[PDB]
Amino acid sequence: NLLLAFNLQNALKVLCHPRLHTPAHTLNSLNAAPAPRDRRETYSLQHRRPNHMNVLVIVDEFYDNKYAAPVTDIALKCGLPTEDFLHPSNYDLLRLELHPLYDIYIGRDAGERARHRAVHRLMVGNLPTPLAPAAFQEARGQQFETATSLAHVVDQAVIETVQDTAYDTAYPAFFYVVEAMIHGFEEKFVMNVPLVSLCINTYWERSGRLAFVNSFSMIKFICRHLGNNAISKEAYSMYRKIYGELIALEQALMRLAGSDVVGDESVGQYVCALLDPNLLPPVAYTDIFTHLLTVSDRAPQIIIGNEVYADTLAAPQFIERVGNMDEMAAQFVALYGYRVNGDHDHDFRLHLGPYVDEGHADVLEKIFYYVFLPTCTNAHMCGLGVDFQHVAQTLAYNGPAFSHHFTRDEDILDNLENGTLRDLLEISDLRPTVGMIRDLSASFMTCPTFTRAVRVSVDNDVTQQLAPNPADKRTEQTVLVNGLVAFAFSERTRAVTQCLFHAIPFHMFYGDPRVAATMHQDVATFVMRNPQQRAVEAFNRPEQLFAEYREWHRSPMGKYAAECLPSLVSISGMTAMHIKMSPMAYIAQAKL
Amino acid sequence: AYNGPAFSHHFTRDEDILDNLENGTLRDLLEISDLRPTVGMIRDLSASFMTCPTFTRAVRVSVDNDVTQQLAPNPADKRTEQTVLVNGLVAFAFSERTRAVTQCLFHAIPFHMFYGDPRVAATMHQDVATFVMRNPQQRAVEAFNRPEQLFAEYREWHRSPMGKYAAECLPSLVSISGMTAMHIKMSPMAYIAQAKL
Amino acid sequence: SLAHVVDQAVIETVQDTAYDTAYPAFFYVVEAMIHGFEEKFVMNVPLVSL
Amino acid sequence: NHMNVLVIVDEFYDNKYAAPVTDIALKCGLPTEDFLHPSNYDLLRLELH
Amino acid sequence: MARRLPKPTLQGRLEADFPDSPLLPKFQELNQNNLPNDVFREAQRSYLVFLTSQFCYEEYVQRTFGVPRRQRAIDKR
Amino acid sequence: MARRLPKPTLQGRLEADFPDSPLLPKFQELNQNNLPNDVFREAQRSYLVFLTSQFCYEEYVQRTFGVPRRQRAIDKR
Amino acid sequence: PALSASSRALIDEFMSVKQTHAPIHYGHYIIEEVAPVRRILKFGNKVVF
Amino acid sequence: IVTPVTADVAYFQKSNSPRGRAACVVSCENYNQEVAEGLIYDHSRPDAAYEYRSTVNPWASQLGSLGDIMYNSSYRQTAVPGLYSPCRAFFNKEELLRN
Amino acid sequence: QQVNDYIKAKVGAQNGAPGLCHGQQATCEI
Repeated sequence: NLLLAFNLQNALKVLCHPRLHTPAHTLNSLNAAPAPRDRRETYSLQHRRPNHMNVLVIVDEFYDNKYAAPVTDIALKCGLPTEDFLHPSNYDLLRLELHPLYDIYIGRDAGERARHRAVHRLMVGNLPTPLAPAAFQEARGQQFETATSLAHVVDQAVIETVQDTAYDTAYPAFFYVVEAMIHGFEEKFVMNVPLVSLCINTYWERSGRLAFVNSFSMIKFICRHLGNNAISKEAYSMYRKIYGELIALEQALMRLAGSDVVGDESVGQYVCALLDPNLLPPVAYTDIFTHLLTVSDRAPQIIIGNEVYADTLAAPQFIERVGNMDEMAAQFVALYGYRVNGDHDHDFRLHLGPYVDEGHADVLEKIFYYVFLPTCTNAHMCGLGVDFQHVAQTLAYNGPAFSHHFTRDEDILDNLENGTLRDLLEISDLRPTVGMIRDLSASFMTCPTFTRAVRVSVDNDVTQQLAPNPADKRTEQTVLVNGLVAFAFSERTRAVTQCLFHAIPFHMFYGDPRVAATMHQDVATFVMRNPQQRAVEAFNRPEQLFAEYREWHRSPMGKYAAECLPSLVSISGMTAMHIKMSPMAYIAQAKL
Repeated sequence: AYNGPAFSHHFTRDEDILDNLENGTLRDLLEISDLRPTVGMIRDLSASFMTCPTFTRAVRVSVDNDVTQQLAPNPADKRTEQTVLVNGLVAFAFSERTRAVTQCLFHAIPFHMFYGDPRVAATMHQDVATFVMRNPQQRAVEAFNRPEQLFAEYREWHRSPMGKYAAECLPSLVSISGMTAMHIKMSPMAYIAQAKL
Repeated sequence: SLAHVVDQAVIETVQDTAYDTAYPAFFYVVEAMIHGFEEKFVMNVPLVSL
Repeated sequence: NHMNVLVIVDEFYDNKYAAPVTDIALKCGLPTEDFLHPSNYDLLRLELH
Repeated sequence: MARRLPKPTLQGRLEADFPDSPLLPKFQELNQNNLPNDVFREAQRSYLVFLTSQFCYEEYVQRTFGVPRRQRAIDKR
Repeated sequence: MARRLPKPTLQGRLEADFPDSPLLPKFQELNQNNLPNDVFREAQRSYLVFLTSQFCYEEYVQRTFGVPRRQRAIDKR
Repeated sequence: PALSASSRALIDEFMSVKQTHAPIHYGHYIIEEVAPVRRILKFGNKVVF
Repeated sequence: IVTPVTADVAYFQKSNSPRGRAACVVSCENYNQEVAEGLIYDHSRPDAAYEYRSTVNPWASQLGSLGDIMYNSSYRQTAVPGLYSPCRAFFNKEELLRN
Repeated sequence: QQVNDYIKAKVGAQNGAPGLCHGQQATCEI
């Protein structure tokens, strides 16, 4: 008659054994079974690699003439409730959930005998909803926050403001043009401070919404420099609180991992996916890849189109370092001539800037891109590709640029000829000065030519690398180079803006049928043909860009984010939902 | 002093400085704050250089402990020591642009548990910033490592648990009373005083 | 039986000054120029006020 | 020996490759029920007085 | 197999309309022995864009210097 | 100095180019005899700082002295 | 163990109602006697045994 | 005997030894001083009364801890003789070992 | 190898027990 407790740790002697995290025995007992499956779905099984570097042809050909579109297995498993799941009229889905950690799937029957492949479930949140519904993980995130004593800087008003921006559809496409041309350099940002100052002032005074919340780079730069007299303050408090919360999430995540370390490295790498270095943010403007190759012990194979990448030594032969604009004072003409004399299709070389160690381990970029954005916006965003030469031609070939007569400081709209920039400025309801367009056309010298897409392949941790087949030891991820994410567009906007931009399906949080059908005519046709596609999970992206199995964030993370509530409780939920389900993560969960 | 308007007699005391200031640390230093001080005020500020002291320094004070806590076999342990910064000032976290501007004028010292802060010291040092980047687990304030010359943790009045409680508890009216009542000596005298109260 | 003189509002104000990234660094300069002298602070009253 | 403190700090943090974590900064990390556990005996061995 | 972009609508013959510019002499050396007229005009507009961008950056560079001491020394007396 | 913070960015040729000031006749006394151009210029710069500090303090002292009552009594005649 | 109650209120309630008394309140606790000699407690006019 | 503020109330609710560890030496094999010492004074292994924990108040359980200093027999050897000590019967090594 | 050894250290993996207060221990499975 002693009251004995039995917590997680006391049983840990059986949970951290590698017998638990191995799919070899599951795969044996499965493969040997008769009656293979008779439904070996093939969609999104593995990535397909292109020869042509252009993504516009990829998206066009993939959505050009489309028909009945398949939906993946996990997107179906995460749709049923628990009680409807366990009912034995949905059996083929139960039949493929033998093991909690390994998500298993069957290949195409033709070509070889029946075989099944298991891919590891990287994080807690990829556990399907009928086995861990949304409310469970909401409460678990609340519990985590109470454990680490994290104090929310962000107030709900700033989140409601972010969301009211996310559902604007009256968003100025010109603020988007500027945000696209800057592409994350300090010097060009300091070149154009009065431009964005006027922009933020007008967008915060005409309506109660704040612009430029899209790219993490503009947020960092505004908090870093324009904290001064930038705008009418009231708006600066928003950016203050945003960056403060971005740092407080890392305060908590560091407090989760112990002070104790494995060897030279700490243990914080293995417990949360955000803290791990091998994860890459979707929008990249600096040289992150080669730095990753320098830091990654596990073979971090990069794929640029058809061309592989595995060595720091080939750094010149595949990556063109974009010089600092001043150092390039002499090399402008050769760069410009390369556009007319160089075939950008299948270039297989990347134009990137020199890397800057922020001094944070890039945790902030991952936290803003993976937790804050999909929660505060219900994940309604896409990637965007741009043709920068059209942007230059719209900006520089304008009337006020050439005429030596026109003064430096005037309302361009009075002297503006009929051209697409007129319509853009009018729909963006902002009247800019001549100096600002001069500075924008000046920023052309550095800017890249087109936007590019890259694949990363990182081996898992040594704690979960136990697997039968080497292909499963890899984990795949997509990275955007020289591009930006976008909110929903308008229809009247997509008359002068289609002249410059195009839509991209992306990471689950940044893949959305609403936005992509808004931008593309063809994706709109596709969604109208098949309305069930409205959901973020059932959307079909080109395998050349997206593979639903072999990713960090599976479908259920996106499904939860679709119904995510804008409170900070759900922010805690999305934060804690990034734990890796590795034994050394179970130990840290036991400690707290 | 190298301002020019402060140096030149031809210019008026009352007029603002920015109107004739040149590209240097002063232009950016005022562009950071967007403050408009007058020439006379900057001249009077520069006038403090008559008795302006030398480099800021660190001095280590060591006292014996209380008679109620003297009992221990080693004479080395009965002392407690602390480090005072002379002619320097404590400071908050710096921004990046402001540290790039200010690295001409200010340098960091993590020297006490409440003031040895990794996120504040990270901006003022590039070397400490990289040192934390190699080991992110170090960023907790309790486990941060300061130089032996600036303090040794055991030979100190405050301790890592109190700084840790400072890291945990939110700013509030109860917390002031908490830290107040926390500074109670552990001696029979405190036992008697608390038994009274 | 102590009574505090401070609200939670002023405490939030001090915390907010602590988390100021755009804290004007020149302020330190002014403090560094006084470095805790009475008369020298009396010299610079009209600038500390500004 | 030298009283120049800037050299002191820069000499400490210049090329530091190993960071030692003190003893008491380990105890304040563990909570109570985890502290008493017999999986952690190094730290508890020295909690006599 | 790559689509470029639809195109922006834009006003033509702008440089030939505007009489005076430093850009015209450096611009004249834009030869076309092979390219058709409309491709030539796409290339020409691109070339003007580059020239204007060069002029604008050089303008900002001459903006950078600020004010020296000598000019205030001369004028303030 | 075993180490020191890098020199703060400043203008050049201050003492000679812009002004001709009552400090210069006193300032001219110091000489460069042994020191190289760089260290001589730096010490020169420090000495000019010190003279400016003296001048500012000395003028502020008489700024502080106050207003005479007799000059205000002469306000009539 | 012997009878220990951290406040008067728990001891009043335990004198009144033997079965359903709260063994642990918000912040005050109580330990009920489990001893070889059972002892009859008499408080005022109410008796617990 | 001083005691951490995080001692569980349930531990004092049930009859137990005040040391914080089970001290039932009859259980071990007879005449094994090493095994008896490993039962009484060790913290490498959790006590026999509660496996999940090792000791409720380590300030009295381990060798040379505060309670051991106060109430061990012949360790003082200088206290006044003639005064009974209720805690002596619990903390004394020779008496614990004679069972 | 060191990851395995650290997991082995934290988990409590490996005798006899000196004294048994209750009786024969009964294994538990999860």
